[PDB]
Amino acid sequence: LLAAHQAGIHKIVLPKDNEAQLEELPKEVLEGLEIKLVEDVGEVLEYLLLPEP
Amino acid sequence: LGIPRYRPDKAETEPQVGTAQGLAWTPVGGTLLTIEVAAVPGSGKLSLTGQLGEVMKESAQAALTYLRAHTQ
Repeated sequence: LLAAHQAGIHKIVLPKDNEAQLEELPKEVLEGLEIKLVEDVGEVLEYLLLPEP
Repeated sequence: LGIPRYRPDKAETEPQVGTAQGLAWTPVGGTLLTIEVAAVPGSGKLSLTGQLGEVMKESAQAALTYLRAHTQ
């Protein structure tokens, strides 16, 4: 999250197996993110190959 | 402590389609060599991964032979 936060990236993709690991994060690191909580590679490719047609 | 980084005494793993939870003895301690296998389509072949010896290869081949002895 830090490496996506310093590089000016906003919407990050993390595995939902880290959702319980997400609440570890403080309320300042999660300032300005929108994690597309995913568990299947198919959904990452659905929400990232979005300009498919 | 932190969150429970490992699940409780394993009864909540919810059996998956392909992976077989096989045990073995790595030199750094115990583990389960979950032999996660890919039932890919195609035209018939067999490969491996992990950069291991062929012993895994003939073990898999003999396994496949026993399956083909019990196809239907």
